[PDB]
Amino acid sequence: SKNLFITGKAGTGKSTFLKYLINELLFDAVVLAPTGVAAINIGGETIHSFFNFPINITPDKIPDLFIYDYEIYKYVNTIIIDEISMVRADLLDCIDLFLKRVKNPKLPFGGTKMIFIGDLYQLPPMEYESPYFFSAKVFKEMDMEFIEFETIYRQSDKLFIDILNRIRNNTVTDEDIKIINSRVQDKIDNDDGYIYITTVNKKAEEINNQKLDKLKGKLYKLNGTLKGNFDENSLPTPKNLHLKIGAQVMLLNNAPDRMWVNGTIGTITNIFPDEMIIELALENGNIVEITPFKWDMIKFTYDKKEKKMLSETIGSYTQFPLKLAYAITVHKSQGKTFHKVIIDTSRHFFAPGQFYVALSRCTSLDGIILTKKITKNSIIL
Ligand SMILES: [Mg+2]
Repeated sequence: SKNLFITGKAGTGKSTFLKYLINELLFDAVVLAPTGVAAINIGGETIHSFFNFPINITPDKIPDLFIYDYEIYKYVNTIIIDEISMVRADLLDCIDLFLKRVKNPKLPFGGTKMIFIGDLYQLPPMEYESPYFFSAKVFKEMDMEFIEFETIYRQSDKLFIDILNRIRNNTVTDEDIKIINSRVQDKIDNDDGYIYITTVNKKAEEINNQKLDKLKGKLYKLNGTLKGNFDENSLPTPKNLHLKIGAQVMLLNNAPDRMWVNGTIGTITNIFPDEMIIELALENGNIVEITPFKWDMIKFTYDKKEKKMLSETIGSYTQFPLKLAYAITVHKSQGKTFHKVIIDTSRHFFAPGQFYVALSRCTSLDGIILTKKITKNSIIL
């Protein structure tokens, strides 16, 4: 029974379709994701919580890993892992190794049927050949179906989408190494409307708190409420939300009236905390009214009464779906596009391919700025 890899985009569809899947059709399946935020966005459990993995988990640490509940996995026969590109090679082998301990040890993933959901950009054809998931030892042991389901479109408006797919296979050409330098500015208009892309959370938090500190409006300090058991390492936005008028922010939910999507940029025009309203102006002019938003933290549990897997809500987090959007790391911007992005090379290191993902996060390459030149062998993925 083959497993499945599919290439699906983080739309509202995916999230609710997965709920229908594992509630109305499948009763022996769960939905995992690599980080906490990624897990709450789609209503799943993080891989680490589902397996009670310590934070520094590694394949050799597995044989002697303590197991809280040997029984839950006996009832789990299909595992869906979303945002598969954010899973490390060694982590996927830990999952395989783990399943083999609790489930049938002679088969890959203990015999569990595995479904992987990734992005159009991250795709495949004793020591690891790369940190990316397709370099897991367990890919050797098994065969998969490949569905490029959401391949009928992409996340860029311009015609030279081709350039992204041209440096994919190291075929980045001299003829098209320029224009790629044409975007090398010297940043005369600092910075309005551009989000900086970085590699280190430290320096992204530094640029964010730079811009906020200079804005001369009063400082507002919005406090979200945590109920029950909610991991404070998976807050989509800080519990101490610091904001001012004029702040350049990002939206962290998908509007139901399709007025915005996770990643949309805006500017705060008013803050009214007694009424629990933040007003912001979008890029296309429209002013919106943002009220707080409740995220649910799930833990899968087997209901012995009904003989099906249930998503049991173990906590909640209520805060305004916003965070400072002057800067973000390449990792924390996984499902977002943006329109005005700054990729500084002078600061921030971008190993070729970390640099590619960066480029993969601007609607158009006209809304891009760089610092230094770009050669043909510095794009050798
Ligand atoms: Mg099933």
